[PDB]
Parts: sequence; structure tokens; C-alpha cells
Amino acid sequence: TREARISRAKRAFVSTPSVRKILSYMDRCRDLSDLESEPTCMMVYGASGVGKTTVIKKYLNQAAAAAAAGGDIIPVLHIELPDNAKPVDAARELLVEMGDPLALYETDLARLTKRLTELIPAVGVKLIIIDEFQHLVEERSNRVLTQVGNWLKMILNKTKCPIVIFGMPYSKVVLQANSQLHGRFSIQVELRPFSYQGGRGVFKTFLEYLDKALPFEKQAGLANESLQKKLYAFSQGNMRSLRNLIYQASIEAIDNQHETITEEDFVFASKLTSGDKPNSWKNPFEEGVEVTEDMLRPPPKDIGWEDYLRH
Amino acid sequence: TREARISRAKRAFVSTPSVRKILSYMDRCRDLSDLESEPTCMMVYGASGVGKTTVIKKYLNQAAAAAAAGGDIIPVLHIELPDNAKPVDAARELLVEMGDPLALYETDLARLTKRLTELIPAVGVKLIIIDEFQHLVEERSNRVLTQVGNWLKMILNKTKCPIVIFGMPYSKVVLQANSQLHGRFSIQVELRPFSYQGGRGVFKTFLEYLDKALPFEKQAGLANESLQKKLYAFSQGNMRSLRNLIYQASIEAIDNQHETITEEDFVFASKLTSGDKPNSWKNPFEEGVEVTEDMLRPPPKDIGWEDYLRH
Amino acid sequence: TREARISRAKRAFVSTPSVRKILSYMDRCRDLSDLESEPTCMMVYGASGVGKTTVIKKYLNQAAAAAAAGGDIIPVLHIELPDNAKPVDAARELLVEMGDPLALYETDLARLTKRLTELIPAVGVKLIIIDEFQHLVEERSNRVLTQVGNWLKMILNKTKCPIVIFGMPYSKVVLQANSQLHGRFSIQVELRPFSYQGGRGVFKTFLEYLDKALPFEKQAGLANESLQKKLYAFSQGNMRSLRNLIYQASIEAIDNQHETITEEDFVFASKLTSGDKPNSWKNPFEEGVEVTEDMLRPPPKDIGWEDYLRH
Amino acid sequence: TREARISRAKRAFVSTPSVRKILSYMDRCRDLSDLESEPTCMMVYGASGVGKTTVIKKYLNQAAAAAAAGGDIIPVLHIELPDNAKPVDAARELLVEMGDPLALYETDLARLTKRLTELIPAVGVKLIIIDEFQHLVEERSNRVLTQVGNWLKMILNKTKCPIVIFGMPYSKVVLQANSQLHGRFSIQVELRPFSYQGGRGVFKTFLEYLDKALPFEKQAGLANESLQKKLYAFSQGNMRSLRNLIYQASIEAIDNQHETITEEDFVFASKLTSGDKPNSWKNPFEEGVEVTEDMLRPPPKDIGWEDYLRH
Ligand SMILES: Nc1ncnc2c1ncn2[C@@H]1O[C@H](COP(=O)(O)OP(=O)(O)OP(=O)(O)O)[C@@H](O)[C@H]1O
Ligand SMILES: Nc1ncnc2c1ncn2[C@@H]1O[C@H](COP(=O)(O)OP(=O)(O)OP(=O)(O)O)[C@@H](O)[C@H]1O
Ligand SMILES: Nc1ncnc2c1ncn2[C@@H]1O[C@H](COP(=O)(O)OP(=O)(O)OP(=O)(O)O)[C@@H](O)[C@H]1O
Ligand SMILES: Nc1ncnc2c1ncn2[C@@H]1O[C@H](COP(=O)(O)OP(=O)(O)OP(=O)(O)O)[C@@H](O)[C@H]1O
Repeated sequence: TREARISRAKRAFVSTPSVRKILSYMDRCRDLSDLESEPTCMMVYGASGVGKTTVIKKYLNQAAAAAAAGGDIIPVLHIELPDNAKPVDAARELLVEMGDPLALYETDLARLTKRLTELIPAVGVKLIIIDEFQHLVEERSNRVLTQVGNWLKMILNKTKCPIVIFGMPYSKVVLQANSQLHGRFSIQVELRPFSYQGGRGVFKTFLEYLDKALPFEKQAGLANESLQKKLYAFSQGNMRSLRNLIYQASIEAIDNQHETITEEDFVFASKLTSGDKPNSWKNPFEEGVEVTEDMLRPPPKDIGWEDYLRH
Repeated sequence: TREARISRAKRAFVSTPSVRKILSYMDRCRDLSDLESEPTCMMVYGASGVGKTTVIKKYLNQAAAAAAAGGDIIPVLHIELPDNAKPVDAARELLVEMGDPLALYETDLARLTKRLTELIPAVGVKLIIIDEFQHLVEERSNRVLTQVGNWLKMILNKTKCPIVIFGMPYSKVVLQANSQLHGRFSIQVELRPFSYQGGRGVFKTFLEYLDKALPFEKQAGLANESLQKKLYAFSQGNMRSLRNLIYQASIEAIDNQHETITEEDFVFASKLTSGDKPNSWKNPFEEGVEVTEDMLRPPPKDIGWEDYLRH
Repeated sequence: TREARISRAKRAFVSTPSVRKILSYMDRCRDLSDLESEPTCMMVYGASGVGKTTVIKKYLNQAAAAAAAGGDIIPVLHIELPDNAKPVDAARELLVEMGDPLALYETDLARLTKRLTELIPAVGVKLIIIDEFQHLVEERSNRVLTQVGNWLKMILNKTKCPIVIFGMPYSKVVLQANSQLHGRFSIQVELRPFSYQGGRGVFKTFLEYLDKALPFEKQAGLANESLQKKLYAFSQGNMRSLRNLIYQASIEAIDNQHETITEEDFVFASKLTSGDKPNSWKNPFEEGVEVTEDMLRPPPKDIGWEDYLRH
Repeated sequence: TREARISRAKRAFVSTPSVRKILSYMDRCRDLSDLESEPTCMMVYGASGVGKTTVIKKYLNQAAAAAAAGGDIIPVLHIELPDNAKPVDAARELLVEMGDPLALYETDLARLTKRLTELIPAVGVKLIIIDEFQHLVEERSNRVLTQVGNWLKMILNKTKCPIVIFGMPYSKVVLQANSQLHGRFSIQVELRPFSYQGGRGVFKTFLEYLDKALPFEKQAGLANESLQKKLYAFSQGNMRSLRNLIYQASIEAIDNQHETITEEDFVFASKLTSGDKPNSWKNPFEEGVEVTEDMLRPPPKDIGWEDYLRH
């Protein structure tokens, strides 16, 4: 098995230009906010499985590895909002995250704000990052709760720490609720999936950078004339499912004697990870499924919005 | 009576290839998830009485017998979700299950998440398995609650422990609620009942492996030309009712002098366990009921879905 | 009695060349229509009791037995139009027939067309067959309603599924109503009854194939020099009455000790099934009725048209 | 069989100059209407089976293939009016056609006009095309309903989108009902069938372009001195029946060993598709039928008007 090759095949990262555009903007946000005056407050979108958490873990690596190895400073922070977040609920988890506090046996929402606003200059927080903004909409109706939104405006105007919010593409109507939240968050971006399969894409260079990143030491055989056809036939532009199927083929090749990912084990990888796909999506690998041109069609605009049509 | 023969007739297990396919996939999931990076998160389906609980008890036997006899490690865990599960309700029972905690006199849902995420690396949990996913749909309407779903995504992204969910076939629309839950659960399988009676089935080999597994030391007389006809006439493909009727015949044969299951006591076993069957299902054993070809017809696709049509 | 012999005497089928000509044309229509472009849309005629329903049940046997035993595909469909069919009335019964829908508590005729045109590629309908086209003419006048005709053109041009219409010979003036229906239905055939008695007919071979098909294991005595004379004297060319009288003799022979259909029990069969015949038709079997040559005269052209003269 | 040759023999298109005259006029109508001021509103006629639907599918190919592959724009639209169209009935189907709406559970005819007039600039409709205008006349009487006509004038004057109406030649009296509809539709054309067989016709070049379009790789033998005689004897000028008989011969030649359509299999094609023809039409192919000069007579003016004489 040689589990080093397995973990080294799973932990692989390809920097598409949108990702480095993002990380450049967050360093821009980090040492552009001067902690004297009003911050910049970027907002990042992206659908399910487009690489968001990988982006922020890249960011806390390249921004906080040496400063977390040096001492208890914690300049950048990483937060997910729990579902249907009460303002005291999000505030207390954001508080027990940073520092070494006890911090949550009292739930009073004024005095823990006191403790968090005295601690946010005490350890020297350079940036606060929130992962999951779509948790503030109701399940069965599309009312949105902005107790946490006005609380986040309060902690923004209290201490001038920059905030970078990630979230689903349907989570922006929450920002359409509070207009002061809408104006305070100026930079919204678009981390949409891979666009086309027609040729000379960013998809190409991503694919062959992943190919040299793979643990097989000669060639992976991928990013070819017909392979990206069935690859884009399998995953829409969907980064998580593409990488998942690729990893599930790579483990199958390293289970036995195999020199590269080839045409006997990539099929069984299509057999496993075909579960999340819809019924009208077509299964292209086993016996005779040639792929029409309409099925490599680019992803629509409401690609991170199908959590929202039904209600 | 000789109760050893009774318990040894009840506890009998036949490994059909779908079961070993499952258990191979869960060892694949166990030492494929590296506990560094993102897990694999299999999902298992199956209707009522298709052998699910027997599969997981086989699994905790073959995976945790020696490690539970060695010390307090508890690498694999077994959980059922209680009905209409609150997120704190499922979390506290999942917490009192593992370790030796007190764990449930406080119901605060942030600090018990704290305790569970510090304990899930402390004892070294290799796998968490949930039995009953269909308990998250409402009785009278088909609203589904995904407080527990977003909480399970939270505990998935917090600590990278693999999760194997079992459940009813109509319970997958719950996974259709949250698209991030849908994408995070890639491997969905199909544990459907026995398909046909026409000949050269998996049903055959299952039947005669059960026949050699029976406590009668010469031959059970089953898996014959006409016996599987009335067997598939009694149980649809339904593993629980087939095994139940077989056990109820075996006890009747060992109650008195009988050398094998035969044509006087298998009838009284059809007399007892005919209660759960529908009205239009035909009762084939007593006096003259010859079985038409249409009544050995394979089970439909909505065979684990008749909890769902009426509302 | 031995009811196997009774059902095996009733369910007997003789393939005259017009029937196999038909079934060849409907397989021609099935895999000639490519479901990309414009279909072929055969029309079949035939008077009362000429074997139409038996032909289509033969067809769904030989075309859909294995595919209906395999799963829920339903490639070929079987429809009768109810009398004075409203377009929503025919559409809703054609809808509840295929698939497993609820489908008829709403009667809106635009949204059920929506459901039927999304379902006709969803299950993969290869062919739609309609039995009763003569139900679209008014009783007391010969106005014909073509709401259903233009609706059938609409569903024909919407999805390109081939349609095979059966019906009475006077039902073709309905197709003379809409000229686009007239041009879209190109292949009209003629399933007329048996032509003559005079010798070397198709009637001969049909008769002795029925004779070997009968449950009597030596000879039926039929298709002889004088027996087909009184047979064609009884039934005009009328398949239903000929087969009905033959079956009513065969049951009378198997009621008691009889070795073949003979000249004591075939008479009582003429006594029973002489009711539907006209007054000027002559009753030839009992005491002395020798049959003239003019009474074996071939059937006229308006043999499926006597529902139409009076108004 | 080689189904590629079958579909490639069915999908063949010959551009007679009237068709390219039409398509030139609809591009003229598309980018002559400026969407600022009053549109041009062409009207197209033609009898049954003269190639209308093929013309518009050619048009949406050559006008909307790349723009439908690019994104959700849908510049040109394709509509058939259902039979006896209510204004809300035609409006709701024209609405669910374009865009991705729900659109038809409310039938209120003022608010769906609101939605359609805000959506017709939202997606950027360049052209609306209606197939079936003859559905607005009553069956049994020649009253015509112009609720849909005044509604179409309303949507024409509301947003200035050009409209191209196809329809039967007897459907123009509907346009004679509303004089404002009559004046708003200026360009009416004449897509009549093929005129003569006497020599040097457009029929000639059409016939040999179809001959080189056929799947037989040497010569089809057609468009000769005597073959177009019996061809025009079979089909009047009728494009659908001519192409249908030609296709039914081509399949018969490719069923067995045959090198071209010849004089044994073209006859059986005349045997099949002779059903839609009238009684006084003469059947010319089998044994000795030489064709008089009067039977190649040009089609009359009321050739798309025989749906209209009887009432
Ligand atoms: N740049 C990249 N190069 C290689 N693999 C990547 C890259 N980005 C993402 N992936 C893969 O995609 C998978 C999904 O990552 P991630 O969870 O960050 O997406 P996401 O949009 O955050 O999904 P979710 O929002 O549901 O958490 C990861 O397992 C990772 O291996
Ligand atoms: N492989 C097998 N060999 C022999 N017997 C089996 C096998 N699988 C299941 N059974 C029998 O079927 C019965 C039902 O088992 P089980 O409860 O696991 O099914 P289930 O689908 O989990 O039902 P439920 O979901 O309602 O608990 C058991 O009593 C067991 O004896
Ligand atoms: N080929 C055949 N061989 C033997 N019997 C036949 C054959 N065709 C028809 N019959 C007999 O004729 C009887 C009438 O059949 P059927 O109802 O199909 O005729 P039909 O024209 O459809 O009458 P209707 O239109 O009134 O239903 C059947 O009971 C059947 O037994
Ligand atoms: N230019 C052409 N070249 C070759 N074949 C053609 C051409 N035009 C039409 N056809 C053939 O004629 C047949 C009838 O086409 P179409 O339905 O468009 O006529 P139509 O007048 O629209 O009939 P309807 O109005 O009843 O739909 C088609 O199957 C097509 O194959």
C-alpha cells in the first residue's frame, strides 16, 4: 500500500488563477486594513465542492505557519457558522476558537462581546475568516435571520478587524437583507466551476498540473484528446467529484500491479462515485457510451442556487 | 429442546456477494480515510428486513472483537438515530455511546460538541456508523429536518472521521435536501432483496449454504425443484420473513421427533408467520394452492418506498 | 371437466397470413421509427370480431413479455378510447395506463400533457397502440369530433413516438375529417373476414390448424368436404362467431363421454349461438337444411359499415 | 441494417428555391425588426406535408445552434397553437416554452402576460414563430375565434418582437376576421407543392439533389425519363408522400442485398403508402398501369382548402 503514496496522492493542490487571485486579495485585505480606520471586508462565493476550504487552509498555511510555530499570536482565524446561528451561538464559538479561553459556560451576549473585543487586540488578530454564511437562511421558508448580521456589523465597527466571508451563491440574499452589510462588503467575487471542454482552457493546464502532481513517476495518461471528454462528461465542472473520481482511480491502480491509471480501473472508479449524480446525468464509461456535444455544455448561473428553488 | 441447537439455528449467517461487497467497502473506507484529510463517507441503503443490522454486527465482530477485548479503544462505533432527532438529541446519544461519560445531564449542543470533538481523537475512533437515517422525515408530511444533517457536516469537517450511514431507500431525499451533504456522500449502494426464482440465481447458493448451516445433520431437503417455488411465493425477496419462516419450521421440527424440515410442520410455520403479508398476497401451502408464474415476479424499485406514497 | 383442457381449448390462436403481415408491419413501425425524426403512423382496420384484440395481445406478448418481466420500462402500450372521448378524457386514461401515476384528479389538459410528454421519454415508450377509433363519431348524427384528433397530432409532433390505430371500417371518415391526420397516417390496411368456401382457400389451412390446435388427441373431423359448407353457412366470414360455435361444441363434447366433435353436440352448439344472426340468415343444422350456393357468397365491402347507414 | 444509414437516409434535406426564399425573408425579418419600433410580421402558408416544420427546424439550426450552445439566451422560439386555443391556453404554453419557468399553475391571463412581457426583453427574444394557425377555426362551423388574435396584437404592440406565423391555406380567413391583424401582417407567401412533370422543372433538380443525397454510393437511378412520370403519378406534388415512398423504398433496398432502388422493391413501397390517397387516384406501379397525360395535371388552388368545403 505504502500509505505515504496514498496521503501524498490525496493531498495534492493545483493553483488555478482564480485561487491565486483570491489569496492575493486576502493578503491585500490583511495588510491593507491598517487597524486604525474602516476595513475592506471582502466576500467570497462558490458552489458546493469548488475548493473553498482548501483555499483557506492554503491561506492559513502560507500566512500563519511560522507565526503559529513561534508563539500564541493567532493572527488569522478560521470560523464556520453553525446552523441557524444565534448571535450568542456564533459569538461563543468564535470566542472559544481563538486564544485559550473557557468562554462558553456563560451565554450572555454582552459580556462575551466585552471579552472578545478586549481579546481581539490582546492577541493581535490580523484577519477573521468565516466559512459558512448560508446557514442563516431558514430551511422551509426563505426568511433570513440577521441577528448575526447586525452583530457582525457591531463587531466590525467596534474593532476594525477585516472580515472575509465565504459562502454559497444563494447566500448573498442574506447580504441583501441588511443594506449596511451590503455596503460594508464591497468586494464580492465569483469562484464558479470549470467552464468548457472545447480546448485551450484553464481546465487543460489544471489537468496536466494534476497529472505531474500524481504519484505515478512516468505519466498519468490524462489530459488527452478523448480523456477530458469523458472527464467533463462525468463531473460538470465539479472540482470535488472530479478529484474524488481521480483519487478513487489512483488508489485502485496502486492496490495492485499497475503502472498508470488505465482503462480497467478508471471504470470501477466511475462505478463507485456515480451516486451523487442526478438521474438525467449520463454514465459514460462502461460499454459503449459516446458523449454528445450538448453534454459538455457549460454550467449555468444558478449552479449554487438549487438549494433555493423549492420554497 | 437443547437450547444450544435453538440459538445455533437462529444465529446463522450466509454471506451473499452484496454483503461481502459492503464489508469490503467499509474496510476500504476505514483504512482509506487517513484522518489527515477529507474522508470518503459511504452511504448504504436497503429496505425493511434485508439484513442491515446483521451486516454491521458482522462488521463490528470482524473489526473490533480483539480491540475491544484488548482495552478501551472503541475504534468502530454503532449509532441509531432516535425518531425526529434533534441535533442535541442525536449528539448526546452518540456521546454516551462511546467512552465512559456522564454526558447527557447537560443539553447545550455547543459544549457537548466540544467534548465529542476532543474525545474522538482521544480514544482513536476509526469509523462512525449510523443505522437509521429515515427518522429525519416528518410523519404526516414529507418535510425533512436537516438540523442533524448540517450538524453531521460540521462534525465531519471538524474532525475527519469517516461516516457510514445506513437507512431506508426513501431516506435518500433527505440527502437531496442538503447539496453539500449530497456531494460529501459519494458512494451510495443498492442492497435490494432477492431478484428471481427462475434458476441459476444467487438465491440458490444462499439457500443451500443456509441448508448446510442448519442444525440437521444429514440434509434439510430445501433448495429443490419445487420448494424454492413456494419459498419465493411466501417471501417476496424478503430476507427477514424467509429466515423467520425457516426458523419457525426448524423449531417445530426439533420440538418432537423429526429428522428434517418436512411437509407437516413447514405448513404450521406458514400458518404462523402469514400475518405481516398483504391481503392480495397469496397463502400457498395448505391444501391445493399451485403458484402461477406471475407471482414469482421480481420486486419493484419502490420496494423500500411504501412509507412515502400516502402523503 | 379438467379446466386446463377448457382454457387450453379457449386460448387457441391460428396465424392467418394477414395477421403475421400486420405484426411484421408493427415491428417495422417499432424499429423503423428512430425517435429522432417523423414517425410512420400505421392505421389498421377490421370489422366486428375479426380478431383485432387477439392480434394486439399476441403483439404485447411477443414484444413485451421479457421487458415487462425485467423492470418498469413498458415499451409498448395498449389504449382503448372511451366513448365520445374528450381530449382530456382520452389523455388522462392514456396517462394512468403507463407508469405508476396518480394522474387524474386534475383534469387541466395542458399540465397533464406536460406530464405525459416528460414521461414518454422517461420510461422509454417504443410504441403507442389505440384500439377503438370509432368512438369519436356521434351516435344519432354523423358529425365526428376531432378534438382528440388534433390532440393526437399535437402529441405526435411533440414527441416522435409511432402510433398504431385500430378501429372499425366506418371509422376512417374521422381520418377524412382532418387532412393532416389523413396525410400523417400513410399505411392503412384491410383485415376483412374470410372470403369464400369454394376450395383451396386460406380458410382451409386456418381450419385444419385450428383442428390440430383442438384438445382432442386424434382428429377433430373438421375441414372436410361438407363440414366447411355448413360452417361458412353459419358464420359469414365472421371469426368471432365461428370460433364461438366451435368452442361451444368443444365444451359440449368434453362435458360427457365423446371422442371428437360429432353430429349430436355440434347441433346444440348451433342452437345456442344463433342469437346474434339476422332474421334472413338461414339456420342450417337441425333437420333437413341443405345449403344453396348463393349462401356461401363472399362478404360485401360495407361489412364493417352497418353502424352507419341509418343516420 | 446499420442504423446510421437509416437515419442518414431519413434526415435528408433538399433546398428548393422557395425554402431559401423563406429563410432569407425570416433573417430579413429578424435583423430588420430593430426592437425599437413597429415590426414586420411575416405570414407563411402551405398545405399538408409541404415541408413547413422542416423549414423551421432548418431555421432554428442555422440561427440558434451556437447561441443555444453558448448559454440561456433563446433568441428564436418555436410554438404550435393547441386546438381551439383559449388566449390563456396559448399564452401559458408559449410561456413554459421559453425560459425555465413554472408558469402554468396560475391561469389568470393578465399576470402571465405581465410575466411574459417582462421576460421577452429579459432573455432577449429575437423572433417568435408559430406553427399552427388553422386551430382557431371551429370544427363543425366556420366561425373563427379571435381572442388569440387580439391577444397576439396586444403582445405585438406591447413589445415589438417580430412574429412569423405558419399555417394552412384555409387559415387565412382568420386573418380576414380582424382587419388590424390583416394590416399588421403584410408579407404573405405561397408555399405550394410541385407544379408540373413536363420537363425543365425545379422538380428535376430537387429530384437529383435528393438522388445524390441518398445513401447509395453510385446512383439512385431516379429523375429519369419515365421514373418521374410514375413519381408524379403517385404523389400529386405532395412532398410528404413522395419523400415517404422514397424512404420506404430505400429501407427495402437496404434490408437485403440491393445496389440501388430498383423495380422489385419500389413496387412494395407503392403497396404500403397507398393508403392516404383518394379512391379516384390511380395506383400506377404493379402490372400494367400506363399513365395518361391528364393525371400529371398541376395541383389546384384549393389544395390546402379541402378542410373547409363541407361546412
Ligand atoms: N486547487 C485544487 N487542486 C486540487 N484539488 C482540489 C483543489 N481545490 C479543491 N480540490 C479538491 O476538491 C475537494 C473539495 O474541496 P473543498 O471542500 O474545499 O470544496 P468546497 O467548495 O469548500 O466544498 P464545501 O463548500 O462543501 O466544503 C477537496 O477534497 C480537494 O481535494
Ligand atoms: N446473510 C444472512 N444470512 C442469514 N440470515 C440473515 C442474513 N441477513 C439477514 N438475515 C436474517 O434476517 C433478519 C433481519 O435482519 P436485519 O434486522 O439486519 O434486517 P434489516 O434490513 O436491518 O431490518 P431492519 O432495518 O428493520 O432492522 C435477521 O433476523 C437475520 O436472521
Ligand atoms: N387467429 C385466430 N385464431 C383463433 N381464434 C381467433 C383468431 N383471431 C380471433 N380469434 C377468436 O375471435 C374472437 C374475437 O376476437 P377479437 O375480440 O380480437 O376480435 P375483434 O375484431 O377485436 O372484436 P372487437 O373489435 O369487437 O373486440 C376471440 O375470442 C378469439 O378466440
Ligand atoms: N426540402 C426538403 N427536402 C427533403 N425532404 C423534405 C423537404 N421538405 C420536407 N421534406 C420531407 O417532407 C416530410 C414532411 O415535412 P413537414 O411535416 O415539415 O411538412 P408540413 O407541411 O410541415 O406537414 P405538417 O404541416 O402536416 O406538419 C418530412 O418528413 C421531410 O422528410
